[PDB]
Amino acid sequence: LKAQTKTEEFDAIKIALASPDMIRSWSFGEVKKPETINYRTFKPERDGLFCARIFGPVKDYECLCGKYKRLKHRGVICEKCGVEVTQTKVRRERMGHIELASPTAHIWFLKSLPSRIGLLLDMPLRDIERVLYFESYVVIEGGMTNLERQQILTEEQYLDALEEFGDEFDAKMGAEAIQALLKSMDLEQECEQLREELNETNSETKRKKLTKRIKLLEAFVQSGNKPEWMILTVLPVLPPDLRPLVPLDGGRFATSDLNDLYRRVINRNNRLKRLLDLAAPDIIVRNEKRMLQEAVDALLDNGRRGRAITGSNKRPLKSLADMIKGKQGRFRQNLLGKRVDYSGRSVITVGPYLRLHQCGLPKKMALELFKPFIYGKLELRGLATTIKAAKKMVEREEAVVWDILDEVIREHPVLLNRAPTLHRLGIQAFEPVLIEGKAIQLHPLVCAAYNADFDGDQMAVHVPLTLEAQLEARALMMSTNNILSPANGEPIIVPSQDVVLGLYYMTRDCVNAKGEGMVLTGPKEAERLYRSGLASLHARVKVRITEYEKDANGELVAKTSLKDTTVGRAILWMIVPKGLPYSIVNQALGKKAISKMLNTCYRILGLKPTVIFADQIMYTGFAYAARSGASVGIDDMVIPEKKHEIISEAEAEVAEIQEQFQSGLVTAGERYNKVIDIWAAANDRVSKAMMDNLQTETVINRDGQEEKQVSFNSIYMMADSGARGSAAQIRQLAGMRGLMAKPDGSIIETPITANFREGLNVLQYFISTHGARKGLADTALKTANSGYLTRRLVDVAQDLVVTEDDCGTHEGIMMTPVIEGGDVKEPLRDRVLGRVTAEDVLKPGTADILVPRNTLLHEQWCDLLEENSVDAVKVRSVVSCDTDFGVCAHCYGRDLARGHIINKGEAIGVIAAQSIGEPGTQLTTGGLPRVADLFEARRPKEPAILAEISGIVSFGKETKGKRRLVITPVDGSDPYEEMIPKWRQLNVFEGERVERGDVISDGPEAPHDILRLRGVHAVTRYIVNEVQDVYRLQGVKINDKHIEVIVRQMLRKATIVNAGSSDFLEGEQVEYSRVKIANRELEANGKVGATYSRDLLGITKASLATESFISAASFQETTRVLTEAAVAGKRDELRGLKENVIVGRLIPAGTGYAYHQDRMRRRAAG
Amino acid sequence: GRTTDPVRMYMREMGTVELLTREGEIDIAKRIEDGINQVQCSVAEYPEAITYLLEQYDRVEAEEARLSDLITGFVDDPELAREKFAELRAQYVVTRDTIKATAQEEILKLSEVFKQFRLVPKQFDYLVNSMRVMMDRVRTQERLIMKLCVEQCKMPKKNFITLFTGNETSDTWFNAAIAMNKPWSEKLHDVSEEVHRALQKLQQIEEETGLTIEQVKDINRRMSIGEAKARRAKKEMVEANLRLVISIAKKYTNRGLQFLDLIQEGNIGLMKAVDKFEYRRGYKFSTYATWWIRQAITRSIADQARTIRIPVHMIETINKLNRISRQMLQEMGREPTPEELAERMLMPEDKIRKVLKIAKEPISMETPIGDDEDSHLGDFIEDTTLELPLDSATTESLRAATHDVLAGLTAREAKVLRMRFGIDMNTDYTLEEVGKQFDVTRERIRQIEAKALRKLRHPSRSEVLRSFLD
Ligand SMILES: [Mg+2]
Ligand SMILES: [Zn+2]
Ligand SMILES: [Zn+2]
Repeated sequence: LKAQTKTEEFDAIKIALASPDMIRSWSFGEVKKPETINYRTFKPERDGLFCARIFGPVKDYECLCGKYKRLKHRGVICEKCGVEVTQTKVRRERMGHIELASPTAHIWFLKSLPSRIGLLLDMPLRDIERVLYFESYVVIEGGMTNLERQQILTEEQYLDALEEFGDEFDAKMGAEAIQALLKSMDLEQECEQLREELNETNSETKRKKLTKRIKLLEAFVQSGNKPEWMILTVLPVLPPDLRPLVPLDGGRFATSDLNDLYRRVINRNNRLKRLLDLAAPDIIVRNEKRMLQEAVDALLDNGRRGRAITGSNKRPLKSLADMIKGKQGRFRQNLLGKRVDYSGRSVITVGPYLRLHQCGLPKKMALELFKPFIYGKLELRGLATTIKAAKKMVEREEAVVWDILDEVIREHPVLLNRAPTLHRLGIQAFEPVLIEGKAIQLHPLVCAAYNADFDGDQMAVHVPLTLEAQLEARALMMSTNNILSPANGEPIIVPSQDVVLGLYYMTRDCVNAKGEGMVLTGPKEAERLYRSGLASLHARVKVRITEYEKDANGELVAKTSLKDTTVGRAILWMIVPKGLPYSIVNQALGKKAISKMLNTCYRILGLKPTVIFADQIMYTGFAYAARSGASVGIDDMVIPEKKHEIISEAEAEVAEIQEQFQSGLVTAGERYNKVIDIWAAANDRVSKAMMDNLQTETVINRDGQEEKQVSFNSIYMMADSGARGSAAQIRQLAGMRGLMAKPDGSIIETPITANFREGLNVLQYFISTHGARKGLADTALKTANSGYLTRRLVDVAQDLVVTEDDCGTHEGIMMTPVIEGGDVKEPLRDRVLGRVTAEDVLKPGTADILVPRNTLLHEQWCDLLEENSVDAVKVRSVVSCDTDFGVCAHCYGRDLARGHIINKGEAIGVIAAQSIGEPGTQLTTGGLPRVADLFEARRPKEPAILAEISGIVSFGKETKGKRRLVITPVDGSDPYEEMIPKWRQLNVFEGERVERGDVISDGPEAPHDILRLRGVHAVTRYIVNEVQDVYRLQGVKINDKHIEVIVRQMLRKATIVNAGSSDFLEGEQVEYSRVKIANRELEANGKVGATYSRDLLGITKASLATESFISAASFQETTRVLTEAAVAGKRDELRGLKENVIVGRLIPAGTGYAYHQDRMRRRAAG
Repeated sequence: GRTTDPVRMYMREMGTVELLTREGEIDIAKRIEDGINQVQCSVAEYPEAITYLLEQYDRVEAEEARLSDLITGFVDDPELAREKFAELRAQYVVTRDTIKATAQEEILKLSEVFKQFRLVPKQFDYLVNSMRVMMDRVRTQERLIMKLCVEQCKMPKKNFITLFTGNETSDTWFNAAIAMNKPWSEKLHDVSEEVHRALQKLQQIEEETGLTIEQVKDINRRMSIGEAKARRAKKEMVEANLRLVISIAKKYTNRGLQFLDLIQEGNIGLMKAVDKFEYRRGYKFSTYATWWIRQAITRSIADQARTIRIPVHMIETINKLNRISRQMLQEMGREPTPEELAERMLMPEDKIRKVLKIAKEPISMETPIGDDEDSHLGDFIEDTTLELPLDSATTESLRAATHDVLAGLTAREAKVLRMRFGIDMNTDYTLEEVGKQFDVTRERIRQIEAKALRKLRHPSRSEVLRSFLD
């Protein structure tokens, strides 16, 4: 089979240095003139930056001179001026060149931080530049006379040396010299000699640099790049249409900055050739050569010499490097953003009538959006003669088009998105419902996922054009298909505010009301009793209900009974589907409980019933909340009657301590602490006063004299249910609010005595203002911090995707309840839920296996483990996964919007980063910067030192800067002595045995240590526990998984100890290494296998290392990455997400996983 | 020492050379005179240089050339030129037959007359080039005969120059030195076929050039020396006047070209100044070079300093329009009307709007617009050259319509209609062309077309197509 020649579907990409002949290969002509256009007839001057001959025809399929204007004549080169008549797009394609008179250095390889020409020649930068500017002479191929090869001389020195040695000695200067250097260089010889020298002398300083350099050399050799190519003989010119001269309004022209530069280069070059043909003196031609160097440099990358300015404008002209790099930090267009067709946006409204699987869309919007579909469908039925007439029809908006639109809309989903996109739920699919208006209607239950208020937030809409996109949206991005946050299995469809106030008001009981103590047959006549006004919504009543339990095998049991409940609960029970027990609705129904209802319902009945259930809950919530007549008046907020008294007493305390300071019984600062303490305590008192009052004060009579229950007051119900408001804010409404603190952070000792129900005076408000401003500023800052964090996270994970099914390793981490301090800051059941057991676990007695081997632990398994007393479960994690270059689904967990085990091919790194990043706005050393420090693995300010090795220790030597510590193992030797500064108070006992990783001092410790001394599981445990300590303290739920994948990406690199294949100290992928040692344990060398040591790299550091260079060019410094890759001739095979996103082909994950797989195996095979 | 930014590494590098004394200028100029006149004399001593000039003038009177392309004029009109050339030919035709000792006295004078001709720089260059290339021709044989003996046949060069000097043509050295019984003698036989056969051109040079291999080297060598002297002096002078160059270029700064560009073009100007200067006119070299350098600067600026090149007269025309603006600005109290400067200026005066337009420099497409954001000018420039898809779907749809409708007519009417227009075929065809292709010709086809158009005219044929005209 003939392989191929012409266009195929390409794989990978290659990058390297450019040959003069290769540069010419791209070039379809040499631009010989600085001229652009004729100045009258705007036609291009021949052989110029803009040209028809070299590049392409001005107008489609037409010659410049105008001889052949017909679409027939195509492959024809015109006799007058050769122009092959072809599409003008080719002028966007065909490149060019310029033959430079004097050699020129490529500024990217001169000025890159590790200067390439510099370290390749083992020559310093300042020397090379000094040579390039003709400031001094440099030797080349010195031979045996007096002098080195790389040695540098001066005018007089060169003269004297030449006088002594005429031949067998060589020196040049300028660019020609550096080129001569690079060309005369023999890499192989250097390889041999350097290997020898490496082998001879023993010093660290010597063989370190030695091995680094030989590695560099042989790499550059294997690349295929020859050093000469660092010096440009020929300069390629970019196609004219990529740097357009295109005109504007008012007969004004606008052109890019590349034209100014290129024109300069051409000018100075031609002038150099001219000065050569005139036999000018040395100084002149030298000045010209230097100027040419500067011009070319400014063209390539501007700002590394002089920062040349554009014509008549101060602002420095944008060079090719800036063209590539882009702006906004690192953003390459596939990053910052890209405009997209078939889209729209607008202000959003409520639409409670909507089912949760749909949403409202404006008529006009849907018309303009689906316009092509509308055309094709209009003429498919025959209502329109041709596409033209169809346009005329929809343009006139004839009455017949609306129905056709209703046709094309029906099963066709649309994508909705908000501005602050964090987690995947930031974009969700809905079924369009045509609505009269300009506003988008969005289902209330989803308002939590978007974090969208109704205060003028806008949403954007995208149309899933291709069939695959329709099915992707419907089976993945669909609202109903994600009911559960990917961070934790808890439902994100949880009812929000009005609805929960409705369900709260419904089920609740006042002491006495209509129909108190009566009995009813079923919920039907309970509701019938209520609506007729005979019975009150809340009253204690016994009613017969039929509840189901599916506890049989796949089968619903039915039982009936007389339940003691309320009218409202009875009415609400009608909604509750099937196998849910009545108990769930027999409570007060707070936001938490109303959530657990949906949860249990989902883990029992499945998806569909949970969906319809949730919908019904929303509808009834709204309806009964409406009927409730809940409102808020000025008298709804009740101030304690004892407030003024507390104020006065706490105010007596301040004058007590004041008198004490007057008499000197107490110091100033101690006084300050005292007064601040008494005021704080006062605030606590008033708070717990108004709380009790506003809470239980309702005093009502049933058949007797008195009794008292929880208040029916509005603001209380609101705060208690969880609809909105909280004890903190309610506290500020009735009782006094806090004490404020000046910007310094010094807390003022005169708190705000008044509240919002009362008036605040001038001072109090002024003092509050700072708190407000710092609030908005801090929050607006932490949004950005969160963004940056998520960015670093996705950059470090990304391409991690579920690939293999099961790696099959018994390995895993021990899962215990968190048990911090006092009782259980988080249970065992949550930590082990949805995960998979590494190995079977026992009962108190054994040979009875509850959970066999590796099995998904769902609610039933976890409750079965809860029945038994088992406190200990070993669980498989993504950090310990044996699979290389990915995670096996059997290792990850079940967690997803769906309860089933994680799918094959879903990209977990991304979702992990998103899950860690979404709550980051809700975070307050501690705090969010603490999290950032953790993932960066930064060594703290005042750390602690763990014991290096177990065994008895003692204090060695004396005081100079350190007092040495001598460790003494039981069997093995004791060379180990660590130098610990003695001015730091120690911990370790001079006479006691210390296990490795014990406390030899206090303070936090760097996780590098924990990894090295205490182990891998130990360090991952430290990271996860500390970060979870940060989040959980704020009330944020994040499963250990995501953190664990981030951790796995942190430790991806490790440094070898032993040898037998690769280099000694190389940091490398533990995937590569483990795959190579597992392969070397058998066959190959019998066992040569090399030991490594796991390394801990920070997230921002581990993000630096990526195989694909196109990926690195995205988020890193572009200028360096391109060069540093181009020298080694690095070949990017794609294989990752980011790269395939840039190149614009199907993502090697998700749906595309069936593609890249069926490809990847076809590659490197038969 | 090196601060980078070549403005410095230049400014300092030139500052080394000390300014010339008023006498030193005359010294250098004298050195120039010495060099040049040396090469001129060396040219006059070459027979081929004379015979060539004659052969050229024979083509001048034969109307194959003009008197301007040969001479720039003598030390002195076509008549005077004819008689002067006659004088040349006269001295040539005498010196030629006197070769039989006494000839020399005339060969000297033959130079003098030939030295009266001031050649066009091009012609002189042709001559000198011919001489040097001739020297290449000599070197070919010299190195051939040398390498064929010394390198190949193993002979010392020490003994190789003995019988060489003074002859290097006849067989005195070739056939009489191989019998010498030297260690290198009998070795000279192996290559004897290659050395003697290539000698053909060696003795040929003494025929064409009219000089033995002896003189041929001497003359043009003296020439080379003269050239060297000349360039040495001239270069020296330029290197002395660089300071003047910079001082001049400082005036032209913001005209739209870089500083170093200005001083470089100015340097070129100074080079030309040294090339064309004569100290014998008593004109100070400073004020003479000033004009030349200024000329190079200006002339260069006008030419290459624009994104859009404009003719010289146009540029000056623009400046003239600025001058009026200046006075008439404050004079009129606001500014002169767009048509004021029009009658103020010579030419048709409506050209203002035109001239005022093309003059303006194009705004940088990278000019950032508001918000400081990545929004930059060019990002907002829309493509008007693309076609809308809404029309592109119609262009594809019309091809179906005309196809079905053409399926409607008779096969021959369809052929005639598809032919008379470019429908699904290369170009289109003339009515007579359609005639020759159908075997039925002229008015005939023209009729069939009409009725065809007539059949597609009234509705139910038309109703599909009629919807295509908006
Ligand atoms: Mg908002
Ligand atoms: Zn043409
Ligand atoms: Zn695994």
